[PDB]
Amino acid sequence: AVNSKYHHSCINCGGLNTDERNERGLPCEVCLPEDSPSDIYRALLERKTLKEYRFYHEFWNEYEDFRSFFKKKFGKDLTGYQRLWAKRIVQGKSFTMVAPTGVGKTTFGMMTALWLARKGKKSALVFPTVTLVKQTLERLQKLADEKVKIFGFYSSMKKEEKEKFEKSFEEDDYHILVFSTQFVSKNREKLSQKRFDFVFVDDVDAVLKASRNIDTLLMMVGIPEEIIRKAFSTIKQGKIYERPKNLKPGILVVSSATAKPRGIRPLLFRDLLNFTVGRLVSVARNITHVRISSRSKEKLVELLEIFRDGILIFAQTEEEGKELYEYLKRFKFNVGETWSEFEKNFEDFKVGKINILIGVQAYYGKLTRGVDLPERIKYVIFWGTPSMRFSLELDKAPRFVLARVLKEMGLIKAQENPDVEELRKIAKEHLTQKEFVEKVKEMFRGVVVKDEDLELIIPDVYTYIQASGRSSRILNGVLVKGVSVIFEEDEEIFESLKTRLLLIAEEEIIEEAEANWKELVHEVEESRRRSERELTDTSRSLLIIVESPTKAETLSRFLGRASSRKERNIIVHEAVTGEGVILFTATRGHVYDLVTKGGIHGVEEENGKFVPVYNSLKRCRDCGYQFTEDRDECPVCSSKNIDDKTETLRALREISLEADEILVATDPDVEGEKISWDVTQYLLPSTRSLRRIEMHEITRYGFKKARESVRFVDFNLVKAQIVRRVQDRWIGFELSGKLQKRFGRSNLSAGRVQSTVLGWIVEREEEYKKSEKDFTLLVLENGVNLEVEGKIADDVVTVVELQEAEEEKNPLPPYTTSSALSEISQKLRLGVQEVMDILQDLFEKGFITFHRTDSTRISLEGQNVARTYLRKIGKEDIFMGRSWSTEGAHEAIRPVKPIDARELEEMIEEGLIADLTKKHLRVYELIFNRFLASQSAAVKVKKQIVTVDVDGKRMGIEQIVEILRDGWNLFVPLTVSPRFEHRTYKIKEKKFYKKHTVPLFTQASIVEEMKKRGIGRPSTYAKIVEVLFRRGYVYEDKYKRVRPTRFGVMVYSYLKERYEKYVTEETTRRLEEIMDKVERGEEDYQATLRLLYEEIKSLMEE
Ligand SMILES: [Zn+2]
Ligand SMILES: [Zn+2]
Repeated sequence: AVNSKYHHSCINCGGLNTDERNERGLPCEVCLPEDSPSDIYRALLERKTLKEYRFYHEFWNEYEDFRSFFKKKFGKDLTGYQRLWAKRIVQGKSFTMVAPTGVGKTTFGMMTALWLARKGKKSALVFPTVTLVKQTLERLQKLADEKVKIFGFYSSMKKEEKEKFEKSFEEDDYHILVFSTQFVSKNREKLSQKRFDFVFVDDVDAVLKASRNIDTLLMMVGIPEEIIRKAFSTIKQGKIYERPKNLKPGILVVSSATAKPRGIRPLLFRDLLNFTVGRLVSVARNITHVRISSRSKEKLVELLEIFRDGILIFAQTEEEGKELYEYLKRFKFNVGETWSEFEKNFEDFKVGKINILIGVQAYYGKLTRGVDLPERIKYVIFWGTPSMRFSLELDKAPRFVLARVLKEMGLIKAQENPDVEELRKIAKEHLTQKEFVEKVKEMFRGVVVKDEDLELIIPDVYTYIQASGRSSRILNGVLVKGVSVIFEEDEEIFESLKTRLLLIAEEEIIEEAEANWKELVHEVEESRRRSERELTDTSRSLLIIVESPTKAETLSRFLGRASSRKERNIIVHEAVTGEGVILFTATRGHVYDLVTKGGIHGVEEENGKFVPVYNSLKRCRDCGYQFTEDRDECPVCSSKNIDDKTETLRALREISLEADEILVATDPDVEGEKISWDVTQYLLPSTRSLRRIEMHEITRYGFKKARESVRFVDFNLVKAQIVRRVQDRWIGFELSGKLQKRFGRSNLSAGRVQSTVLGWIVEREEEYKKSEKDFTLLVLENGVNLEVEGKIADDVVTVVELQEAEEEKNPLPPYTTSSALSEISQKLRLGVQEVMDILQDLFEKGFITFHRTDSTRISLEGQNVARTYLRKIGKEDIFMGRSWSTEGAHEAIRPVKPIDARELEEMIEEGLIADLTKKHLRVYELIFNRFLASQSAAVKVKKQIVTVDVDGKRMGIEQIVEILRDGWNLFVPLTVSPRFEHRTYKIKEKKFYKKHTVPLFTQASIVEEMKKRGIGRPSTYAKIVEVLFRRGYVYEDKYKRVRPTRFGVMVYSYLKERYEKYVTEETTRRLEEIMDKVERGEEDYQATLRLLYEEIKSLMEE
């Protein structure tokens, strides 16, 4: 409802249509001039303009024909997974059945084949075992019509039925063919020549045993052999393959894999049938982790008395597992061991004869491959933390331990490590055995180093997570609860495991006293009882539309990536959640932008109101140029390899049909709200289930609390983005157009704020030059250095006043965008834009809160991030929780996990987390330290105020002399200057120089001045600084000081000469203030466009 135009939005003719009509589902004014038609489909038919709304009307009618067919054959409605699969069947799509076991994947496959048999389409059902072939044929015969022709084949085949199947195979007088997996291998040629409309695979792993079955399956749905080899030639090369546009392949529905999809051949499905064959991911977990500080068998038996059944004890070694087994067998427990008689005691445990099963961490999962038993395992006990250990003896030290020690010492080069035995020679020829251990202790921060036993203990959080997940999974659509108890006595190992679980699984381990056992057991046993009910079905399919690929790639880490569909330009991933299925796809940036030709630089005026016209964005993948106009070739390099957002929008509408509900999860600011509306209004003519999610935190918890505050699109944020965009376009185009006539360069004005900041830099040159005053540095004996005005020839300094007070110095507030850019770029000598890129990187990778923030607010959850870190670090005494601000749409930049940069550094080297460079960790370190200081107690300090006479001038100096109690000292250093006394201090050495009191600008100080003087936004701070560098207006000298170039001075001289009242700071601040009010709904969106046009009208006149 923002009175806009979109150039490819109409759902009927694929052409231009207004924002207002798309929001109401209507096609464009050309297709349907009626504002309120009776039926849109039949209204377009009467006007003889029905073109592509026909596709959606047929899609829904054909889907509901399948739904009626399914409800007539079987007892009841489709499940949430079947609804998604049905809408992909009616579109001819191929996919993996992303769903947990026990949902009815076989039942769907039969109905799909039976439904297509009504239309005359042939299908072929494939099953791993020959028992299932006859079993499926038996169910099919009673579920099929007389006209339906079904023929089977199995190892126990009858003589008369075998020839009937083989004869009808050649005559093509069949509808459904059910045959075994071995059948495909032995009958490779006869199946490849056929073309089936539907292929159902009950078990991929059986089919994927031989690579040649992939070629057979692809040729079974009508993919030519020549295109298969051409696709394999590209995936072997490494890049992705694009299939021919006019290819009509049959449906290939396959089940999820149990084992790993090894090999590069299974990637053929991804490029020809546009779906990924991946194994199911069990990210959906409901576990309460409890830890007991002692490896005591008294509490072990007490826990087993409460649990009573479904316990899976995990010993670390076979020896101590044998010891536990003897103790438990002594207490009349029905306990089974998994080392000698594994099979008998496991199949006893599955039925219910054995209540407690004792396994060994190294080979329980290796033996149990093929049976997960979620209906039996309820409480998982861990006799000791499941950890991998390494010998710290030099002769037995692993390669990764030597890597960090020798790289810190500077002996080994940064590239690939040499032989492990070659690195062992270097360590012996430089380091002693005891020094080798002590270097590990001071560098390896994140693991556990024990000196006496010559052991390096590293908890295996991956193994803990896998063995914990055996107690909680999806049963009958219910994510059942589980309990995981760790009997770890070493606190350092427990703290190491605690932070690794938080990083990977976002789960926490409570202590024995905090756990209420009877409440946990009741939760687990009532959850299993709920699952045992019929429950009917409650699964939905949720689609999350993020804009950044980096965001979607971190969502996949806390959701799973069971499959990946290839949809035009975008990739839509799939995952299994407790609520159903979740899809998530990245938009790859903006979708729409203002055209450059219509009306006033792209904005038209109908009925006196400005209507912005948007055409889809196109990125040239070769030269990077972004353009809006519809072209075949790139306007710069004539390349036809453009990333057209028109296809991205087209894919989103096709996907929107399949999923039940859609949530546009862009960044929680005005920039992300404009993208959210552009997507939302485009999908509204195809789907009414669209809402907005605000993820300030790309995590499980940030995703959860974003959905708790679900809402619709805020048009005030949308209008605010349009006002800023139109101002930059109009001011930029007009001022650049004037500068084009004087200098000849194409793009010379990016807007009003950049010209304001440029004038600051140009006019700072004479401010700094005039401000040169003579100074003299005085070095005092037993005193600090003292800088004072020039020509000091007194040779002595006399103390006149001496005050000693005790302050409690409070810490600095947490980083906002301006604070982060100003301090991090000053400390780590980097441009503000580069710092901004690292900030955006960390936010999208789920390490810090939303970086675009103008508020120091810290949430109660965020305060607990510092408290848990201080409790781990042992300094919980110095925790002073501070909210810092009650106002703010976003809270301050802060680490979302209680993990410091050196701990993150260890995890990256170990391999737990990836994609963080050295500069990522340095920026995160500064963010972590200021945030921890902001939540740390005030440093009780003894201060001194001294009045000192220097050459007859009374100079004041204020200095800290003693720290009475440590606070945020540990995170941000606080220096203590030498104390003064009421004496005469002789001047040791005088240094005469000339220092300018008005300093030159730097990238950090420019950001500081923009915040101070009210111009700029967190979204635009670093961009404004960088554009000046990009267009050659400023440069950085030897000392990293921003100075204006000769070209930049001439350009601003022209601005101050002719158009000063538009560039002046006071007008820029006022308009930035106005646009903030438009975001809050305090100023009128159309009125401020009149305001901008009135100024622009006079800009052309001058
Ligand atoms: Zn139309
Ligand atoms: Zn190009």
